[PDB]
Amino acid sequence: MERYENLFAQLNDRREGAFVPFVTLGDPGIEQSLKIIDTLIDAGADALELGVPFSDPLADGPTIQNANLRAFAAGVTPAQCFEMLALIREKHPTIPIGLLMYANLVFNNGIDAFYARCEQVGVDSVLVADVPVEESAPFRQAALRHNIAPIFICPPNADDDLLRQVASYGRGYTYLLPLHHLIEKLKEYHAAPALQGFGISSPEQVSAAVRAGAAGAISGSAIVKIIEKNLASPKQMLAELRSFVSAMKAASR
Amino acid sequence: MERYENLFAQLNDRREGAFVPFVTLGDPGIEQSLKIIDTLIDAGADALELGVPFSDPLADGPTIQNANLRAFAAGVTPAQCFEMLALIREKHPTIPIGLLMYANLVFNNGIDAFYARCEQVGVDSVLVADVPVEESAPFRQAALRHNIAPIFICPPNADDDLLRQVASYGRGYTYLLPLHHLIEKLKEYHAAPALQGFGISSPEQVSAAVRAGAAGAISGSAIVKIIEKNLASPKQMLAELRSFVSAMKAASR
Amino acid sequence: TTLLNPYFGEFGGMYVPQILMPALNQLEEAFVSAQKDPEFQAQFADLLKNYAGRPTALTKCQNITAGTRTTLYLKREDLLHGGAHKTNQVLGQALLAKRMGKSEIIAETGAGQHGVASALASALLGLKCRIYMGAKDVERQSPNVFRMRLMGAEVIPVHSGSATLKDACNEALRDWSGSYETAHYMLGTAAGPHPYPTIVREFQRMIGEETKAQILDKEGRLPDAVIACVGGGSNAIGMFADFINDTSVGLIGVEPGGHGIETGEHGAPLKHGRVGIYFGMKAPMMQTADGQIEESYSISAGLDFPSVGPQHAYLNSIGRADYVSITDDEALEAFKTLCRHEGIIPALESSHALAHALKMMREQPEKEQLLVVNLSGRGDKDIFTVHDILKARG
Amino acid sequence: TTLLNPYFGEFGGMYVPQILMPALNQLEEAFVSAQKDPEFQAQFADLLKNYAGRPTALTKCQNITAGTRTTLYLKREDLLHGGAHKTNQVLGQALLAKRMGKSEIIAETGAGQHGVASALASALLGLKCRIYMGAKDVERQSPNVFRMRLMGAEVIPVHSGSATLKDACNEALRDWSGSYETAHYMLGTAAGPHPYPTIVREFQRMIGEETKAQILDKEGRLPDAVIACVGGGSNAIGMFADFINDTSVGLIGVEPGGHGIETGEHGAPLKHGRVGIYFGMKAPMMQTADGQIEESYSISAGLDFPSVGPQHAYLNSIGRADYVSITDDEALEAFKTLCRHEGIIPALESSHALAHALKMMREQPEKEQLLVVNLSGRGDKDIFTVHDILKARG
Ligand SMILES: Cc1ncc(COP(=O)(O)O)c(CN[C@@H](CO)C(=O)O)c1O
Ligand SMILES: Cc1ncc(COP(=O)(O)O)c(CN[C@@H](CO)C(=O)O)c1O
Ligand code: NA
Ligand code: NA
Repeated sequence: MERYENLFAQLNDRREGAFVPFVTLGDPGIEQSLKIIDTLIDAGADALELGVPFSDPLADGPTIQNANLRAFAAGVTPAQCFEMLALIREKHPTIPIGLLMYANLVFNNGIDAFYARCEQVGVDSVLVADVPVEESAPFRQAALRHNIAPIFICPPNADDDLLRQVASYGRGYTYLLPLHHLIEKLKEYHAAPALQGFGISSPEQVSAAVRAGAAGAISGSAIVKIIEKNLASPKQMLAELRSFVSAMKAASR
Repeated sequence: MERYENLFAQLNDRREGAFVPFVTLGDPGIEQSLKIIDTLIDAGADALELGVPFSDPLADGPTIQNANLRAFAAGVTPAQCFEMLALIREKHPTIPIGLLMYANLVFNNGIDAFYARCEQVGVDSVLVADVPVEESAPFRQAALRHNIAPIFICPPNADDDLLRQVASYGRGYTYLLPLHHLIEKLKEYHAAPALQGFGISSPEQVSAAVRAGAAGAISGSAIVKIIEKNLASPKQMLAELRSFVSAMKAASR
Repeated sequence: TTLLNPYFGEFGGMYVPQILMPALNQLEEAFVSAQKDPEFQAQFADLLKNYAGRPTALTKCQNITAGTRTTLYLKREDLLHGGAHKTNQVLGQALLAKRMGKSEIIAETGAGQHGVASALASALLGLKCRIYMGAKDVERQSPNVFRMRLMGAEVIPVHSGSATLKDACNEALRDWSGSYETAHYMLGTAAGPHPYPTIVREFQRMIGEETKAQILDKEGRLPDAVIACVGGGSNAIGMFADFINDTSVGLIGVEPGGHGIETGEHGAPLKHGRVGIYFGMKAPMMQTADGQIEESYSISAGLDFPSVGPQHAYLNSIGRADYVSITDDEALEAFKTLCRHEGIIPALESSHALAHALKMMREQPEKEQLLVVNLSGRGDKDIFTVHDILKARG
Repeated sequence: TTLLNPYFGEFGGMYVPQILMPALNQLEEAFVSAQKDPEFQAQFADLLKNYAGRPTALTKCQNITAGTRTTLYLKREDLLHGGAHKTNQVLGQALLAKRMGKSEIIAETGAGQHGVASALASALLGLKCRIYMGAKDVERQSPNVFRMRLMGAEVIPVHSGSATLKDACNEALRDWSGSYETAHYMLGTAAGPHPYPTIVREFQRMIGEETKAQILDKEGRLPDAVIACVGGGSNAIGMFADFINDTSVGLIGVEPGGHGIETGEHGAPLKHGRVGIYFGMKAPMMQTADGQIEESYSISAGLDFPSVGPQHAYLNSIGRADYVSITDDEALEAFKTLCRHEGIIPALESSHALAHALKMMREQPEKEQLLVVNLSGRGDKDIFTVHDILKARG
């Protein structure tokens, strides 16, 4: 949690938006994944959202689905993903790191134990993609006991009752998926700062989201397509990532 | 009809039984069939029963079934069978010639017309294998109008009512299929003289049938097996036929 | 003599070798006795209801008749145990065999449906069942052959003659002639020597009896016509029998026209063959000019009996029923149509009856008419056949 | 909140992404409304009776129990239109989709039976139906795929993950998330997020309701136990629901034990898996130690759902139902036994339930017991499979 508060307060003083790329841990293998992540941060990522591979990602589109299959081809498991997060944190102490998890991997060895393991490796937030606010109480409580922000998606089909619960239960940031209005209500209910998600794959959409009142943007799959296209040349992959991220970050300024 | 009366009266004066072989017309082809028939008469056949090939001989065992298939492989039709009978009669004026017919071939172009065609070529009798006495009236009447003997089978499961109808309706000979008793009742009801049929394939059964009171014996398929075995050598076939028939005929003396 | 008339006008009779007469007479006496025995009737009813699944539904097909003034019900013999109407009369005939104290059953089959019915009835009722089937038909009905055998029946291929249904028919009669003392010959259609055309009708007539009850309940009056396919004639005589004395109700039997009557490759002897004497009866048959019996051709394997039951020949002769034909392509079109608009996949045999009802509707779409088609079987068994054709044409 | 409880004890729930919440809430409100609407109930009843062929027979199997004191009835869901119980709830769910004004249906299927049920219901009721199925399962279910398509349904293979049922399940949820405004997701078993475990039960409960009526009529008392296979849990919750408050009647669910529980190659998560959260519910699942979801193995393709409905998990937890497993070879033996002694060929899914009843009888042949097995489907579809095995062993 704290790292988000620090980050947004810093971006607000520079009147800048956050740019937050998503990638699957371990895709296309551990060593190359560590390097992609380092590159996204060197290029200007303000925070990261990191996928843990799960067999049945019923909430992901094809790009991400393929990212998981590459990660599983590499033998990656959640216990390896947590070694990777510990390493990434020991390299970059302030960048907030978010996980995008499926509920079974959080529930598996005990929900409080999952959030205790997050806290020990230095994760700041977790979005459980298949737990709606209705089912979230044990997840949010355990998250809070271990100082981890539980993130919720605020869907376009959201109504008032939902906006109030997402504002009350969420911390760190609200994952936003009448744009200008949703934002105004979230602000009115003092929700965690909104990141516009989905669809974000060019600079002009980053500027647009900040203009609308969001605190920033998250690019849910564009980084992943860059990986997929460049599998044959790891050096060209890093180059285009860096290029893509510097341009999106520039747009948030 | 007349040729049977003449024959049995002649055999009774020599205190002899009739021996009557069965063959399929045209098996295994027309020319070889004409020659098999000539051989059976030269060897001592007292009368002949001749099969016309029909597609669905639901009253014949396998040996005869195969005889039909050979005849059909040769292209034989009922109209060819009737040319063959005319030829056979112009060669042998006194030997009674019986046909073993299926009802559809008799009914096809009109039942009275079939029996008029028999009469013109010189056939003496016809056994329709799938017309029981119950259904026989149009067959027997047409047969009688053209001086052809209608022959009936007297089955082993026969009862008194049947023995009386076979005795009243049959002419020429009764096809017999408590042996000594059946014969006595047939004689008592003045039926046409009885030929023992079925199973007859060695000399001692010929002597046995005459001993029991029958007028003779018919060999329903043994001649046909001799053909089937000798298809590769027509000359060996004639030789064994002659041999077989002379021995069966000898037994009837 | 016999207790019941063996003729329907000039057709029918008992044209079998003398040695099988007593078997027929025995069967007819058993049957006449069974029909007056309340206990037999109650045991038959119990098996139809609790084992076979009677009464079957009468289903109204509204999407297929949209925009016409035809209302069409389909009599659902496809939902009986075993997937066809054949099951009804096998149960009745197996119970008769028991009544006569027999312990074996002999059956003939072409497409394999009646073979499977006879092997299921014999498994249930404890009879030892052997089944004859043309080698050519065994060859193309492996799934049916294996079901028969899982059910305990001995399947005997018949390689004589054409190696098809008529040859199995002769072999079965051959066998019965020598075993009728402990075996019953369970004929599969309303044809063959008396008493079989009568027995089979009477054991299929619940079809029409149920249809009358159910159409009066749902529409308050009788149908304008009832329509059924005719291969040997059993499903159709079972739908028409309880309507014969209802003079307003039209009876239409449909024979397979194959590639087209003009081609000669069809299976429609009632209207396009010639009377002959075979399979123990006098009736219309597929035969050559010289009187050899020939095969019936159809895209449907079950409409392969090369003659037709005598009672059909008779009801056509006196004009109480009308018989028509439907070709392979018309049947295939009706098969596709029912699947996509009603969600029922029909046997291709029954698709001939449907195709004729569809022609009645489409040819005269503002004529008001209430039609019932007998859906004699389900068409799961025909999917490969339809797949391949659809594949050979795109 | 919700109108009905989404939990059966700790199991069940609505674990889906937030964007599908409104779809679920909508479905639940429609359902609660339908259940109080006499008109909806009458239209459902009419389709079950006149289209699907309810009520199904309850058949007593006397030859199989000979020489024991077990009386066994089989509930004949194999005689419903379509050959399985799946047809019941598709009709109910299609009628609900119409009620909510939807015009498309999304379905998932594994063995293909629920796919065929959904494509037949959608052909009859005029809905446009697309069906997801694992590529590996499409590959081994060509006859089922082609029936779906003859019926007008679009079949979409799913190549992600294991290319089997669970992957089709995810794809179907993915699609609905973006189309629930005009499409209903017709889930095929009593599992998934609330309200589906409730809806499916309530649309299958005529099974048990009919069985109670029919066993009281024929035996004058309730069964000692009712026995059904459990793949996702629908046929079994449909047989058990109307008995849950009849405390003397035992409820036994049978999961596939595959090659043997010890091998690990089975499909029995209720008793041998571990609770997890997937497919929108908390329930026992086949999963690795680290929480990846795995496939269920069985010789029967339809017992492949790798978890089980929450209401089963709950009735096991409080001891009202007992759950057991049966291996492939035991199921195959029961399949052979029914064919040869009763003349019914059962689905290999239902052969697991029969094999357990057969073990109850044979293990204790002088115990007097009245048992009903739910025969969930017919096994025409399994003949090739059984043929090949029987061929690989002689
Ligand atoms: C579904 C279905 N509908 C109709 C028929 C035609 O027979 P019927 O005219 O006697 O009704 C058949 C016949 N099938 C026979 C002849 O091949 C058999 O031995 O299976 C059928 O299987
Ligand atoms: C005859 C039959 N009996 C039982 C079952 C098991 O499902 P249930 O436990 O939901 O009853 C199935 C399931 N079949 C499913 C899962 O593969 C389908 O998509 O077809 C079945 O087909
Ligand atoms: Na015919
Ligand atoms: Na399961």
